[PDB]
Amino acid sequence: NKDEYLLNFKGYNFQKTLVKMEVVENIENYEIRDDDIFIVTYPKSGTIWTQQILSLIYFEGHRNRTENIETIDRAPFFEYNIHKLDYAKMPSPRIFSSHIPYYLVPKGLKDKKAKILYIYRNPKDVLISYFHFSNLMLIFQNPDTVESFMQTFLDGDVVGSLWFDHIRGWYEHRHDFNIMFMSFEDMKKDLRSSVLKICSFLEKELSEEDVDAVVRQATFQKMKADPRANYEHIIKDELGTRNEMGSFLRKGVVGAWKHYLTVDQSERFDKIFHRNMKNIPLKFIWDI
Ligand SMILES: Nc1ncnc2c1ncn2[C@@H]1O[C@H](COP(=O)(O)O)[C@@H](OP(=O)(O)O)[C@H]1O
Ligand SMILES: Nc1cccc2ccccc12
Repeated sequence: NKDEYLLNFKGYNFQKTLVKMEVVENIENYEIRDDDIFIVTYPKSGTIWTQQILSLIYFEGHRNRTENIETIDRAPFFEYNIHKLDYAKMPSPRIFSSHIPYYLVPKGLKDKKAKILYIYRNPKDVLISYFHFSNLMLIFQNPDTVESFMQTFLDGDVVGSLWFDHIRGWYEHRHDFNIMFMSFEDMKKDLRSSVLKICSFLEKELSEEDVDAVVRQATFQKMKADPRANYEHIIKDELGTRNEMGSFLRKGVVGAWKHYLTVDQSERFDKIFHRNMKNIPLKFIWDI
């Protein structure tokens, strides 16, 4: 029942229907250009939000609305090329999106010239967002309850494997990469400062009004209304939805998990989280 959803490779779970083992086996020797940009996330942590943000920053047609092209074609998923784009002929600087773990990266990323932006989010909101997204999307197995999906999640039996392993392998191996770390919650709290830090790390210059436009079009409620970024057509017509009521930009709030997890589930999660993360000095926000 569960083999047809996950493709395991070196202890990591790819989405089986979207990638083939040929491309996975080819990832190690993939040509990396010295100005490539990689958005690396664990699923449901702000991937397409960051796609939108980087598209607004790097493609002035998208920012000025002279071009009307979906953000997935600006920063396509490195391992999920659902639009069948020839990544080799895409113009530099290429932007890619990916959920792969540190040890599955193309060795060209270890030359530390291509840049990596790692976006993370508190794992309880990640859990609940993944729960709803799996209920909605056909490419994922349909979970029954919150308790059962939490078990499935802490077991790593989802696309992206175990959240703790993902974030740990990326952080505990910072120095193999030219990489920055930023949190969904920080982007939620100060969008403008986060955009500025992204531009600094990517050493991309922007005028002040351009940054105003980036913040304006990357805000949740405005981006949900932007069909170039809200992924509505992609999930309805290409990837397929079980119902037709849910959306990729569901709520986008921090702290919503408190309405789904009982105190017992939360405390068990906290024990696992402390065991896995007590040494990692990343700031974590859990509410508002
Ligand atoms: N501009 C934006 N601003 C704030 N939150 C956003 C956002 N775009 C997406 N989000 C939220 O990012 C989550 C999906 O992230 P990803 O792209 O990694 O799959 C969703 O969380 P929620 O399910 O809590 O709403 C989505 O609502
Ligand atoms: N975040 C994601 C993980 C795996 C597959 C996806 C497909 C489409 C959009 C987003 C995806």
